[PDB]
This record gives sequence, structure tokens and C-alpha cells, in this order.
Amino acid sequence: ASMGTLAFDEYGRPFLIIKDQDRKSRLMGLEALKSHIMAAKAVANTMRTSLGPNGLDKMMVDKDGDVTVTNDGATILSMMDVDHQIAKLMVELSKSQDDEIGDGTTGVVVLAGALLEEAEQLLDRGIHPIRIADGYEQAARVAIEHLDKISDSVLVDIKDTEPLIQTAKTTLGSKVVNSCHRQMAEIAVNAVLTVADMERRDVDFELIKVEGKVGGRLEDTKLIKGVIVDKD
Amino acid sequence: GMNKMVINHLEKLFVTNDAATILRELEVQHPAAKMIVMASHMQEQEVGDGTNFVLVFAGALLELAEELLRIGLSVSEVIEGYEIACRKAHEILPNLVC
Amino acid sequence: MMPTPVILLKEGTDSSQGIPQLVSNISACQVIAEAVRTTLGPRGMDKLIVDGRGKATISNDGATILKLLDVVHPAAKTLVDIAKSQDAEVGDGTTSVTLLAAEFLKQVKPYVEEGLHPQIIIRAFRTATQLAVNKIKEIAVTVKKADKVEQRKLLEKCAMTALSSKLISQQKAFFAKMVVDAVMMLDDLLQLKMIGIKKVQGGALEDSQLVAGVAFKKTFSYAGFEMQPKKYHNPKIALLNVELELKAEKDNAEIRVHTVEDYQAIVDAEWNILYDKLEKIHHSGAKVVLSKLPIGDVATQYFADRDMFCAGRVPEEDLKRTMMACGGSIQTSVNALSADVLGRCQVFEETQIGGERYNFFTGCPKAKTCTFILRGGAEQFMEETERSLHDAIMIVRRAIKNDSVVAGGGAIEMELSKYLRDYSRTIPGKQQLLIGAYAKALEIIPRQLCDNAGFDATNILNKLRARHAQGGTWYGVDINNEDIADNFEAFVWEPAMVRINALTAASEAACLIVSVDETIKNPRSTVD
Amino acid sequence: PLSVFGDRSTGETIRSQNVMAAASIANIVKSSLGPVGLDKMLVDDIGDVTITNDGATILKLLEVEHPAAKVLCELADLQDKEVGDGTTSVVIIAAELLKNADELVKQKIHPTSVISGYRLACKEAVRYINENLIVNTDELGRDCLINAAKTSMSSKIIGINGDFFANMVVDAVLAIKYTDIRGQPRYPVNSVNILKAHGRSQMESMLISGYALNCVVGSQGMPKRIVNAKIACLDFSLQKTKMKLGVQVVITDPEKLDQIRQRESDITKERIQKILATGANVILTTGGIDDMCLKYFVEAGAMAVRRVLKRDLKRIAKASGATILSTLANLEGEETFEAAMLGQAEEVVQERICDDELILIKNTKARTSASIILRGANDFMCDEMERSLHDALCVVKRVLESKSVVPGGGAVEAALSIYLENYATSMGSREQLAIAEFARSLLVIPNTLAVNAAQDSTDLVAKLRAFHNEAQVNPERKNLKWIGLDLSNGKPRDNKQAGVFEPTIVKVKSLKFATEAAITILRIDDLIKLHP
Amino acid sequence: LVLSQNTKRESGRKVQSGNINAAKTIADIIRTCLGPKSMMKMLLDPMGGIVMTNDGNAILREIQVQHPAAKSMIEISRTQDEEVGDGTTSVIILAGEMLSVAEHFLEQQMHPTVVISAYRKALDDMISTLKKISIPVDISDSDMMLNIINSSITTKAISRWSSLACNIALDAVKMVQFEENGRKEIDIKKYARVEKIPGGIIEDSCVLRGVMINKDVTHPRMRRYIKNPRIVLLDSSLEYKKGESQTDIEITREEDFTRILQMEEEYIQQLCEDIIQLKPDVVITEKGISDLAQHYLMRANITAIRRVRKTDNNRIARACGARIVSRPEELREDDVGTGAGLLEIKKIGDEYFTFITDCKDPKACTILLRGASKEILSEVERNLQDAMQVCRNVLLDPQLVPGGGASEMAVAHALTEKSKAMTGVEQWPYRAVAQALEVIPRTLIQNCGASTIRLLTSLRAKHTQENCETWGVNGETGTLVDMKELGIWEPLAVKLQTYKTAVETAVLLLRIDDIVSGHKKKG
Ligand SMILES: Nc1ncnc2c1ncn2[C@@H]1O[C@H](COP(=O)(O)OP(=O)(O)O)[C@@H](O)[C@H]1O
Ligand SMILES: Nc1ncnc2c1ncn2[C@@H]1O[C@H](COP(=O)(O)OP(=O)(O)O)[C@@H](O)[C@H]1O
Ligand SMILES: Nc1ncnc2c1ncn2[C@@H]1O[C@H](COP(=O)(O)OP(=O)(O)O)[C@@H](O)[C@H]1O
Ligand SMILES: [Mg+2]
Ligand SMILES: [Mg+2]
Ligand SMILES: [Mg+2]
Ligand SMILES: [Mg+2]
Ligand SMILES: [Mg+2]
Repeated sequence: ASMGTLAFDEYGRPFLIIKDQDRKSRLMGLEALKSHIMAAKAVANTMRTSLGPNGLDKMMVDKDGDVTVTNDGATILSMMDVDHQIAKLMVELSKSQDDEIGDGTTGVVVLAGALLEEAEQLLDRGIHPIRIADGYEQAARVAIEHLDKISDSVLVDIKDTEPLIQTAKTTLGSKVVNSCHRQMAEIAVNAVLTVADMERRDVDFELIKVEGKVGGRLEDTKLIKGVIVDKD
Repeated sequence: GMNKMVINHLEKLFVTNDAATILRELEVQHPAAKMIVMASHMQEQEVGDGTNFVLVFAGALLELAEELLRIGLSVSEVIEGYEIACRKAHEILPNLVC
Repeated sequence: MMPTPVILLKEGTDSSQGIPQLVSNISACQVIAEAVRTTLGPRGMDKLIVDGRGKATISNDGATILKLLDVVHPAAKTLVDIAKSQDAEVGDGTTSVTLLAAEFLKQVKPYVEEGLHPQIIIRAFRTATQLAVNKIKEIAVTVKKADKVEQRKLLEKCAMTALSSKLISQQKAFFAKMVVDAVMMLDDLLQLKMIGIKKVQGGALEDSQLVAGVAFKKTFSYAGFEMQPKKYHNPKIALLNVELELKAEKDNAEIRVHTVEDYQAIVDAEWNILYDKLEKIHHSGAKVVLSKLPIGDVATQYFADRDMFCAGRVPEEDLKRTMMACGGSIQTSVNALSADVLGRCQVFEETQIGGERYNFFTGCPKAKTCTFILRGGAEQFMEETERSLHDAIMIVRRAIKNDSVVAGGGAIEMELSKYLRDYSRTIPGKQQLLIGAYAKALEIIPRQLCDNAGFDATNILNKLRARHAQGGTWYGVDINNEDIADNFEAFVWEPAMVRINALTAASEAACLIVSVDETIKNPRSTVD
Repeated sequence: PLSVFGDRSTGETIRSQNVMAAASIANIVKSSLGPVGLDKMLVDDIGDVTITNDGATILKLLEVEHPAAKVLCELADLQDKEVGDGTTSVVIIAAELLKNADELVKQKIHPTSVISGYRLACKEAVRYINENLIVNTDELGRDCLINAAKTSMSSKIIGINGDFFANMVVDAVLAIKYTDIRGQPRYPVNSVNILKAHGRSQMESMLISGYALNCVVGSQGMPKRIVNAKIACLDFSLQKTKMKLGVQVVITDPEKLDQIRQRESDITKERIQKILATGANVILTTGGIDDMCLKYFVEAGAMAVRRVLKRDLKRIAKASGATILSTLANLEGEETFEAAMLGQAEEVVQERICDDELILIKNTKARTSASIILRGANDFMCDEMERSLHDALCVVKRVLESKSVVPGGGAVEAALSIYLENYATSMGSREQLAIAEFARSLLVIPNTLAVNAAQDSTDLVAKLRAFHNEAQVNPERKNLKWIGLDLSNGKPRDNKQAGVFEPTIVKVKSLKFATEAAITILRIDDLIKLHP
Repeated sequence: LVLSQNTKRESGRKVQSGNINAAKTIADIIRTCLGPKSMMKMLLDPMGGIVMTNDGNAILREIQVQHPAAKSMIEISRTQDEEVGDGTTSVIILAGEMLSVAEHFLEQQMHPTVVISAYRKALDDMISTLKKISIPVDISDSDMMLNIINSSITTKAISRWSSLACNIALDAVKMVQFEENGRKEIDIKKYARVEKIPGGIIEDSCVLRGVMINKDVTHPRMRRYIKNPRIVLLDSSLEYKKGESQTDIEITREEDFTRILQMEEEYIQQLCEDIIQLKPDVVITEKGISDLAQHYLMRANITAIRRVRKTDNNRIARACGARIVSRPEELREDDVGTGAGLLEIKKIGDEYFTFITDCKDPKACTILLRGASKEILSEVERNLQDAMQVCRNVLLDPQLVPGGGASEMAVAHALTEKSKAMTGVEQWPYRAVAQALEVIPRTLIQNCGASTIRLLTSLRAKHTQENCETWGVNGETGTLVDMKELGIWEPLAVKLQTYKTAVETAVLLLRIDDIVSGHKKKG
């Protein structure tokens, strides 16, 4: 279950195949699958507590002693100092969800952990993992089709921002700014709508400058329809 | 003849049945073997083939010389006889051309 | 042995000779094959290898896995070498070559232990390989119609077969169609550098797309870039190799003046040189400017004032793809920017893809290049997708070269094994055992397929042998139904020269391994 | 998750490791099989040298750490103990069975089916040997024993001198023959004293028509030769009498001390005259004899030997008719020694053998005994001669007890291979492969013989198998069952007429033991090795 | 890990080549120490002594080697020395030569078993030829005995004094000869002791007609010179000692202590009276003698010597015809040793030596060696041992064989002639091992300093004639001379043992192709 192979030939002569083969480990098949599933389950169970409006924050400390209190799953996993390769896969999955969408970086990790947890007891009953993956793909296609079916459309007009404000409030509910919830959602919506190509085109984020300064109160956060610079 | 895998001091792998290459990639340290290797390499440079012949003939000659020395012959007598026989062989060789 | 005060070889030289070292070589080859044994077939599995620096590589490609292994056994490295050779010449079958070679060696190991002279084994391998290659060329199915639809269907089926073992096998039809479309737009040389492959993190596989043109990432825009319009409906593209910024005229240039009027004239002359280059580019009529060399902020603002797009520091390969797609010419001097050397495309647009900005050149009707944009949840995910697409692209290229196909799933190897056994049944008998061992060793691939699928290999092999003996050429392993079926009718198609090269390389490796009798290992120099 | 403080191996890894260990053990001794086999030289890292060809001795001397390799080592030891010959063939066969069974298992054949097939194949091979391949020794005579001994001593240091060594072995074995109850003649080997002494050539080895002691007379004053020996075997020391732990001597009158001290030795004196008065000439005792009793024997002109080994004394008493006496006590509470306790021999001599002396009790009456003095060039040669001689004695004993022999030189293995290959098609569906692999594994012995002969094994074994197939197919060619291998000329040869025999029990026990060992090792698919 | 970490295994052609090379090296060590012109070697004893000798066994015994083939060769040397006492260098040289000529064939594709079978057939023919070319010896003729001993010792350092050493060895062997109860024995080991006193001159060495021991009288009053002593030999102590039983005493009266001491004295007196009853003149005992016993013996005018070793007492018993007794109460007239004709305790150097050296018909003797130093006397003792061993060998077997390489060449020629009717594959090894016997004349010529090739060719041509089996090489002049006029001869037993032992050494080392080492004794 480790050290690779230790044979030294059946004639007594030295038998060296891989460089530094005595100092290298190796896992085989089902035991490796169980170890990976357990690591992913640990990561997902760590993440799942920070899910929802009542989710609690994770208070991250980097190698230099800087402290980051956060609820964003991608931010937590990026700063997490993992060594297991499957944990790195979880981190990269959360970062990919952040890059593509920007929200839901915690739901993906929990969902993947649950999927692997069920796959564990499915493998215990003697199902090939490729069959489990195929079934998961089929069920995911079914779920995506159902999501399209039960989807609802909202107006993205500037004259009526109520659905947009509600969506931003739903996104911000789980964060610490829920004290200033409606104001912060309104400023986010106005910031996006002011700078955007209206013909369903892209929104250039580098035209929105997010600058923070200590002091005052969180309620003093405001949207400036211009530029603020750290110059005099 | 069978090929030989030879790993030189730089871990470059040579697999061949060419005597000159095998001798080149071997870390020969005994200086008499060094002289025989130089003879083989000189044969390779002059002609390009027959290096294994050179090595085998030198080994056989030296073993039979050792036998002659053991039975009582002096080194000088063995050397003189070897030179005479080499001259005779070089004289005979043109007549063997087919 | 005696101390021999003066030793012949350098101290520490290790020598192994005779049958035991040959048996050890065979065992090492078996070990090497075992490391990639489970990555074969639609039920194959991936291997994760971590290097010294901690970076992991997840791959199903046999050649990649073997390369990531630090094999130091002189006989075992031959399997890695032949896998790399198969990857280079064909691009698919890197897993099959190692299995075939190791199985040949394992089959002839008992005869080696009996003191059989290796030359007979080598001659038997050569004869069997020649017969097998001739049989493959004889029974390979080719269609002489020059029909575009049938050729495209054959290409798609071959791509699907080459793709139905990787993590993108669930979308194998989709990527096979993309690969066929991309290859058919290459002109005559089928150069790989003309098929761009961009990996953008985040997004499903179905979000990956093939661009009928060229696309590349945004390249370090300077200030004032955001005022440039990011969409054009009929732009002319100026492909340049020019540094458009204020700089010293020459590295060894020196200006000597003794009057302030000359000083002002010199600064105005530098500005006028830059503005003359920019004015020539503007009056060329182009709307999109791409340069291999950096483009300064002054040039960026100048182009923004004219409602023009600029992008400096574009990689050379991307510029070549843009030239082959839009149809212009890369210019080192802007002194003659005639309409002949200007690219042209239907639509240019900058769009955001997964947190990154990409410039799109679409609508080129005479484009000879492509651009794959791949989406995934991890960088190793995209790496493995790129490797699988590379395998498919190589297969489609070889199929373009010649449309000679054989049925996969081990059907071809059952036919070859039956033919070789029938041939061996009609020879005096010393070569008969060796050729029969070769034919039996040819059964490893379907057996490995059954083992990977979790089947019972013995019953499937017996049924396949009975079916082939009693009539039937393209019967192989049916993975979904846990049975056997006519794989040609199931469209499990492979180019014939894939198996031809696999057999040739495996036989050559086996002969080379068997031919060796003594291994000499000189001590390391400067172990440090 | 297991949290077991040790290393765990499971699946194909442990099976391959066990097969590798067994193959290594087999390959260690594969080069010492058959007449063209060669001996091995073992050094005991202190300078001790052991030159031997016996597989059991080699495996017993070696240091083995893997449990699977151990299993084969005590397999060879058990084969040596229960048979005495074939301690290398059993190891080779067991390893080949393990190798082919592991190949079958790797082919996804369940190990239980392989075990069942191996059991069936072993039973059928034993039955085929018993009813087809045995030759009764009644119609062969003493030549059968001579040929069996010569075959046993091939591949040994005394192989070429077999023409004389076999005669010596047969004579000794027939000499030590005795009959017990139920009328079964038993041949108690290990009652033949084997004495080793370097010196003259091998051909000067002597077979004593009596018994040989590795002891000398206690005193130079005693004669070194008595014609009409009246042997008195004793099991008590003849020393000055000492009171036991529970008895003390306390003196209150000084006049008694001299009498006490005088009787202290007069007791043993009186015992000596009681022994000698009956006419005894040779006195043998397991205990020591002090100076005074040695002088007592010197004056009487008798021979006295001290510190005689108990087994040698028992053999001498049995052969000469003497009775071991641990004490001189009759049923009347007296000290006595009757003449009926005396053994007789035609001569007792202390001969000189290469700067050393040993006692020869020649031509004992009432029973015929035997002993062998082996003359070699040095100690290692004598030790190897002793081991080979013991092998030959065991083979002759097996032949004389079980009166059936089988042809040698791989004839039995080839016949069984052909028969089992034919028979596998009639039994089961998956154990058929196991029976076929058993048949193939049985072919390693002729292959090893041919390989050791530096000859083409493939064509020779093919010819042998063709001969046996013709024998098993054509009813009128059944005389080809005895076709074996002629290692000198490298050709098939009728070994029955060539005089290459061996006991049937050797093959039967070797097959059974190898099958059981292979089955035992084949059931391991998981290994847990706790740290010490 | 199957075998241990320290288990080293090597096999193949390398093992055979290494074994043969090790045997050749062992032979080369003592090559120059053969023949009348051999030169001596200095061996430094690890305990600190110096061994200066040219004896093959003495040289090889002090060599510590690691290669097991060398150990086998050393054991061969020891076996040859023990069995016959001569020809120790010859057997080593012959074994090396046969192993070399066997390596020649092993380099080709010949299996070792064929070489071994050819070697055994050749050995049988060698024995037959030696028994054929032998000549009888009349043991009653002392001149032939002396000449045989001289030819035995002419190659040693004692050759300068040949007549004296020959007479000493012959007399010692003849007088130690014994026969009892129909059994004949010689027993140079137990009796015929060699005792060396450094100093004096070698010509003063002689064999005494009796036994000499390094002992003195227990007290000055007894006589140091007795003409015709009646010697009584004892084994037990002559002093009061404890018994084996637990024998505590309890004293409650006044006179019991004095009575106990007086009884001790009375017991000593009773033992002394029992000894005196035989009227002896000398009392020799294994153990101590109490002073009171000495006084009681002196009152009867008896010389007493105590603490004599058992071997010396046995030698005295053989010499003077006495019997060792343990209980003086049972001392009979037969046990009294009469036959010694003189007993004398004289001072040599600064030590006292007891002489009993006028015995009539003595069956034991001592050889008194006087010389320059201890190492010279050790070498002289070794040479005398060789002489006595040769004397007893030729006295048991009266067959004799020509020396100086004549027998080697004769047997080689006979075997070569027999090899012409083989027509098999064994003829080549048979002829090679036949011609391997030429190494003895070859090394004799090499040590002599003459031309090896020319002399050997002349000898080989000479041996092809009809009657030339006695033609050898004059080892001190390098000329072909008939050995029936030179006078060099060897006992047939020595040659037979040498040939057999060399051939079987070659067979034993040829039977081996695999070497494993490093394992513990496991016991
Ligand atoms: N649909 C299928 N059914 C059965 N076998 C298949 C199918 N698709 C591919 N194979 C088999 O998979 C093997 C190729 O596996 P893969 O690892 O992708 O490449 P390689 O040739 O390097 O092993 C081929 O031998 C082929 O016979
Ligand atoms: N003269 C001979 N010719 C052919 N084969 C022989 C001869 N003598 C013995 N054999 C065979 O050689 C095989 C190996 O015997 P050997 O290894 O010496 O005994 P063990 O197995 O006790 O070590 C035996 O099975 C026997 O049949
Ligand atoms: N005077 C002589 N001339 C020639 N040869 C002699 C003479 N004396 C002895 N030899 C030979 O020398 C050999 C004895 O050599 P030696 O030094 O005694 O060796 P080792 O002690 O082993 O016998 C004998 O074989 C004998 O034939
Ligand atoms: Mg959210
Ligand atoms: Mg050439
Ligand atoms: Mg593939
Ligand atoms: Mg045997
Ligand atoms: Mg001598």
C-alpha cells in the first residue's frame, strides 16, 4: 500500500526501476478512492457551516499573521493551506465557480462533497466508478433541464430596479453587510447599471473602482458617479 | 553476438554489439587493457571494422604467451616467435584472397 | 574472484550477465506495463502523479504517465521510448504499445528460462510482426468513393472512438464534431500550430467552443485603452511587428546639439516620427491594430481618439493564426501599408469569458486556422481535455492522410491472433511455439478491456475466439452490454496504421530487450 | 483509518511478492538437480565452509526472512525427514505450482477453483503412478537395489564411485535388517554408525562387519586387542563412592575415620571384582572411570572405555547380546553381576586411522551390525560423503520396505503431464485450467535436468512428451512409459533397462507435500506486518 | 527481502575461475620450497613467535586466508601431513596444476562432470602404474633404511648432518616398535618424545636408551645417581587429603585433636611402608608428595620425584618395563620396574634433568636435541618428525618408488600411452591430468636453476625408451641421472597418498559452481 514495489529480484540481484522508488508512496484503486472521498467530505463539511443567511464566518490567518474574517467560500479555500491533492481540486473548483459566476462558491463545494459521500456507499456495493459518473451526468442533465423549465424571467430595465434589488439583497443576505442590506444592494445595482453595455453585452468590471477607507461607519458607504483618488 | 546495455558515467545508455563502442564506454582502469583498447581504437580509425577481432586475437596471443612463459620459454623468445609468425601470416594472407 | 590489486574496470562497476538479467528485464517491463494497465478502454481510470515540486498531473494518456515516471531501469526505459515514439508518429495507442510489448516478453519468458537461444525468439517476432502487418493492410476496410459526407462521418466516428476513454467521453460526439470541423479547415499541411487551444478556467464542457477564426487573451493594455470601441462590424486589421512608442531612435544613437532651437527641433522630431508612424497606420484604413512589439500609451490614446483598437505584445503564434484566418501579412515597416497586407474579418469583438477578456476575430470565410476555447473547473481538467483533444486531432489528421479503418475493441487483434495461430499450425515446430506465444500475447488488449470494465475476461475471450474461428472479422468487446458484438457495425473504428505502428514498435522493443544479455553500469561521476 | 501499527499488503501485490519469494528459493537450488548438477559452497561468515549438494541442507543453513520462503524451507525439511530423498524436487515443484497458480489467479480465476483443481490433479497423479508407473522389485533382485542406490548417489560427490559405494550401502542395509511382530522386515537406518576420517582415497572407505566406536581405551596399560571379547555394557560411573546429598558423615570417635575413607573406595573396588570375576574382557560405560578403577582393569588385562555415547552403547549391547546395567542390583537386594549379561564378539581392536585411533568391535554374535568409515581428502569432503551416504541409505531402505520403484530421469513427470493434460478435459469447467497448469508445472523437473546439462531443453522435452503421448495413445506401445532422459548423451532413453530407478514413495510424498504447500501459500491475499 | 541483508551470492563461471585461481595462488606460495635446493621462509606468529622453515605444512598452517578454496587447500596440506608425514608441498603443487589444466577445459564447453570422471579414471591408472613400477625393500638391511631416510631428509635444513639424523630416526623408530596380543604398533606420537635443550652443538644430539624428564629430586638428601634402580610408578598422591563425602568432625575431648593429627601421620607412614615393602629405589608419581612421606622414603633410602606429567610417566613405564599403580596397598612385584640400567639427575645449563638412559630392551625413547637456538631446534624437530614418519611408512609397507621426478614422468608416459585407445571425449582431460604430473620435475629444475624447457624435453624423450622408469632429474646439478645410481627413492605409500589427495582435491573444487556467504551459524 506504499513504497511502490520492494522485490529486489528473484535471483538476488538489485532491482531498481524508478528513481528514488524506496521513498515514493502509491495508492491503488478503491483505497485511493476512499481516501479522496474522505478528504473531499472533510472539506465540504468544513464549508457547509458557512452556507445561508445564518452561516458563520471563517477567520483566516495567512503565513504572515494577517487576519481575514470572511464568508466567501472561494476566499476561504484560496487562503486555506492544504496539501491533499483532492483538497486542491476543491479549491480550484470553488475558484472556477467564483470566476465564472461570482456567487455560489460555497454551494459547489458542499454539493460535490455530498455527491462523493453518496458515491462512497455506492462503490461499497460494487458499482464501477465510471457507472456512477455516468449516472451523475445523466441526473445533472435532468436537473439542468428542470431548472430551465421552472425558471422565471425578470425585467432588467433601468426604470424598474425592484427585481434587481431583490436579487442583490438575496446575494448579500449571507454576508456581514446585511445590516446595511438594502442600501448596499441599491448601490451595487446602480453601479452595475450605470456602467454596462445595454445590448445584453459585457459589464466591464475595471470601470467600477472599489475603494475602502477606515473610519466612519459602514452605513456611510456610498456610490460616487465619478472618480475618487488618493491624491490632493 | 548479443547486444550489451552500457551505462556510462553520465547515465547515457548505450546498447550495441560494436566492440569499439563498448570499450569506449567502459571505464577501463588497468593500463595493459588500456593499451589493448588503444590498439582496438586504432583499428577502428584505420579500417572501421574488426575491433573485436583485434581484441580477441590479442587476448588469445597473451594467454598462449603466458602458457609459453610457464613452460619455460623466455619473453624475448616468445616475442621473436610471435613476430616471425606474424610476418609469415602477412605473407600467406594475399594467397587466401578468393 | 580474487582482490586483483590492479583491477580492470573502475571500482563500483556493476555487471549482470546471463538468463537472470534477462528475466529481470522482463519483470521490469511487466512492472512498467502495470503502471498504465488500468488506463485502457472506455472503463479506464486516470492516474495522478505528483512531482518533486508538489504540482500534480492527472492524465489518462499512456505516454504522459510513462514520461512523468522517473524510470531508470535500462530495459524498462525502452517501453517509455516506444510509447513516446507511438505518440509522435500516430498520437494514439500509447497505452497499447506498452501492454503489447510487456505481454510479448511475459509470454516468451518461460522459453527464455528454458535456455532457448534469443535469436530464434527475435526471428519469430520479426516474422510474426511482418505477417500481422500484412494481414492488417489486407483486411483493413477502405471506401473508394471520395464522398464528402461519408468521409466526414468516418472522421467523426474515428474521433469518437479515440475520445471514448477520457473524462470528456460523456460529450464525445460534441468534441468529435469540433475536432473534425477544425481539421477540415486546415489547408494542406495540417500543422498543429494552426489550431489554437485556449484554456479558460470556470464553465462546463458544453460551454467550450470552436472559433471560426482566432481568439487570444487581452495583453496588458495601457491607459486610455477603455475609450477604444470594442466591437466592429467590418474591420480591417493591420498586423504589425513594430514598437509604437516614444523611445531612442537607435541603441547606439547619439544626438549632439549646441543650440536650444536644435533641442526643440529634436524633441519635435521624435514626436513627429511617432506621429508619422501612427498617421500612416491610421490612413491605411485599418480599424484594428495588432503588434508583436509593445504599443505605448501615447499610441493607445492616439488610436482611441480615432475610435480605433490596438493590442500590443501579441504572441507570435497568435499573430500567425490571425494572419492565416483574416488573410493579411505581418509588416515590420508601416511605410507601405497597402490594402493587400491588411487583414479582414466580419466581426471583431472583445468579450469576457470566465473572468478574463478575450479578443474574437470571427466571420473569416477563407480562414485556414482555428481556436479551441476550453472550459473547466480546474487547470488539470483543462490540461486533460487538451490532451484528449490532441489525441483526437492527431487521429483525424492520420485519417485524412488515408481512410483505412479497422474495428476496435480487440476485434482486429482477435482476427490477427486467429490468423497467426493458423499460420503457426503449419510450420515444423520450434518457431511454432514462439508464433503461438505471439498470437496468445495479442489477446492482452481485449482481456485488459474486460478486466477494466469489471467483466469476466475468460468467458468473453472464449466467446470471441469461438466467433472469430467460426466466421466473423470485426467482433470485439461490447462494454455496455457486457458481451461481444460486431464492433464495425458499432462504429468502434480505428485507423489501420495505428495498430500497424503499435505492433511494429512493440515487436521492435521486445526484440531489442531480448537481444541484450549483459548490463554494465559504470559508477556515477561527481555524485555531489 | 485502520490505525494498525504495521505495514499492510493486499491484492495482487502480496500474491506476487509470495510468488517471488518462492521462485527465489527455488532458483537458489535449481542448479543442484540431477547428475549434471553441481555442488554449492556455503560460508558461515566466521570462515566455516560447508560444501553440499543436498537441497534440504542448503535451505536449512540459509537465513530466510520471508514467511513464504520459510514455508518451502521447512517443506524441504519435512521431505527429508519423512523420505530422505528428493528434497530439491519437492521445492522446485512447489514453486512452479505456486507460479502457475498465481498466473491463473491473475487471469481472474478464483483461487478456490485453482485449489480444487490442484487437489484433483494430485489425487489423479498419485492414482496414475500407483496403477501405471510402478515396477515390482521382486523380479529384479539385488540389481534393483544396486541401481536405486546408484541413481540416488548420482549428482553427489560419490557419484562416479557408485559401482562400489552402492555395493557397500546395500551390504550395510541388509546387515542391519531385522524383523518385528506381524512379519514386517524393518530396516532401522541411523543404526549404521558413519565415521569420517580424512586420509586415503574414497575407494579406501571400509564397511565394518560389526560396530565402530569413536573412543579409545582409558589407560595405555590395557591391551589394545582382545580375541574372545566378553563385552560388559554399563550405564554407571566407576569412581570413588560418594554419599548422596541426604547423607552426612559425622565423626565423634577418631578411630572410625580411616575405615570410612577406606570403604569409600573399597565399595567401587568390590564392584570391580564383581564385574571382572565373571570373565569379562571389554567393559564399556557411559560414565567416567577414575584412575584407580583404570588400574584395576589394567591389572586384569581387560579393556575399559569411558564416556561411551548412549546410542552407541545401546547399539553395541543389542548387536552383541549384552544388557545395559544402570546398577548392580538384583531382585534380592544384593550386588551381583551374572555371566548372562555379557555380550560376545569375535574380536575387539583399537585401530589407527590417520593419526587417530578408534575401537572396532568386529563380528558381534547373536546379531549382525554394520558401520562405515569414510575416507576423504579433507573434512568438507567427508561431510558431503556422509550426507550423500545417508541419502543412499534412506533410498535403499525405502526400496526394501515399499517394494515398488518408478523410472527416473523425468519419465514419471512427463507421463503424469500427458495424462493430466488429457484428463483435465473430463472434469469441471474452470478447475480444468487448474489441472492443466498442474500438468505443465510437473514438467519443470526434466526441463531443469536438461538446462543443467547445458543442452536444448525444449526439443528434448518435446521428444519425451511425444514418446509418452504415443505410449498413452497406442495400447501396443505401452513399453514407452519408461522413456526418460539420458543426461550424458542428451537423448531420450528407456530408464527401466538403463537402471535409473527411485522409490515410489519419493514421488508420492513429494507430490502431496508440494501440493499442500502450494495450497497453503495460495490462500494468502492479505498480509499485515506489525512493527517490532 | 527474502534472504538476509548480509547474504552474498555469486555463481557461474566466475566462481570456478576464482576457486581455481585461489588454489593456484596457494600453490604459488610454497612453490620454491620443494627439492634439495629449496630455501627457507620466515613466518611471524601472531602471538609473537617466529617460525623459520621450508616444510609445506608448517608454512601453510600459519597462513590465514578468506577464500574458502584456500581453506580447502590448507586442509589438504594438513591431511597429507597427518596421513604420511611427507610430500606436503608436492600434493599442493599437484592439486594446483590439475586445477589449472581443468580450468583450461572449463573455459570451453565441457561440463565439469566429464572432467571429474576423466580425473578419477586417470587416478586409477596412476595408482596402477605406481604399484607396477615399485620395488621391494629388505627391512633387515639397515643400509637401505638409512638411505631411504637420507633421501627423505636431504631436502631439509638437517641435511648437513645426515648420518646422525638418519641413525637417530632409525633407532628411535625401531626401539619404539611394539607388539602385544597379536597387534603391531609404532606410535611415534605418544612415545619417542623429542625434547630440545637450546645450546651446545647439534652433533651432540642423540637418542637416549630411555626417557629424560625435566625434574629434580624433591629434597637434596636422596641420591642423584643410582646404578640399577628398581623404579615404582604411582598415580595417586602420597599425602593426606579430604574424601568425597561430607565428613565433618565434632571434637569434645581434649586429646581428639592430637589423635586426629597423629592418625594423619600414621596414614602417611602406612602408605610409605606399603611402598617400601617392595624394596624399590626410585618412586615416580603423577602428583605431589608430602614432606613426611619424603622423610619416610629417605629412611628406606629411596629417591622420589613428584608432579610428573602423565605422558612422561607412560613413557617411563614403557622404557623401564613398569606399571603405573594408584593404590600402594596393591603394589605387586610385577609392577616394580626392573630393566633400567642407570638413573642420573645431572645439571644442564641452570636446570636439573632426570635421566633413565640405560634400559635393556626399552619400548620408549627420548630424542635429545641440542642446537643454536629454539627456532633452529624446532626446525630440527620437524625434520626428525618427517624422518620418523618416512621410516615408519616404509617399515609398514616395504614398497619403494624412484624419486626426483622419475615416478612422475613414468606415470605420465604410461597414462599418455593408455590414452591412445580412448577415442572418446574424456581422452583430452585424461591426457591433460596425466601431463600435469610433469610439474614436479619442472619445479625441481626451476629450483635447481637450470633450463626447464630443454631438461624437461630431454627427460620426456628419455622416458619413451623401453626401460627408463627410474630416470629423474638431479635436483642439485640440473642433469638427467638414473635414480638407481643416484640413490633417491621414496616410499610407495607417500606417492600414493599424494596422488590420491591431489586428484580428490581437484575433484572437490571442480564439483562447485555456486558460493553463498554471510549467514550466521544459527546455533
Ligand atoms: N466503444 C468502445 N467499445 C469497446 N472498446 C473500445 C471502444 N472505444 C475504444 N475502445 C478500445 O479502447 C482502446 C484504446 O484505449 P485508449 O486508452 O483510449 O488509447 P490507447 O490505444 O492508448 O489505449 C482501443 O484498443 C479500443 O479497442
Ligand atoms: N543416471 C541418471 N540419469 C538420468 N536422470 C537421473 C539419473 N540419476 C538421477 N536422475 C534424476 O535426477 C533427478 C534429481 O535427483 P537429485 O536432485 O540428485 O535428488 P534430490 O532431489 O534428492 O536432490 C531425480 O528425479 C532423478 O530422477
Ligand atoms: N637429491 C635429489 N635430487 C633430485 N630430486 C630429489 C632429491 N632429493 C629429493 N628429491 C625430490 O624432491 C621431492 C621432495 O621434496 P620436498 O622438499 O621433500 O617436498 P615435501 O616436503 O613436500 O616432500 C621428492 O619427490 C624427491 O623425488
Ligand atoms: Mg451567495
Ligand atoms: Mg565487424
Ligand atoms: Mg486511444
Ligand atoms: Mg536425490
Ligand atoms: Mg618432503
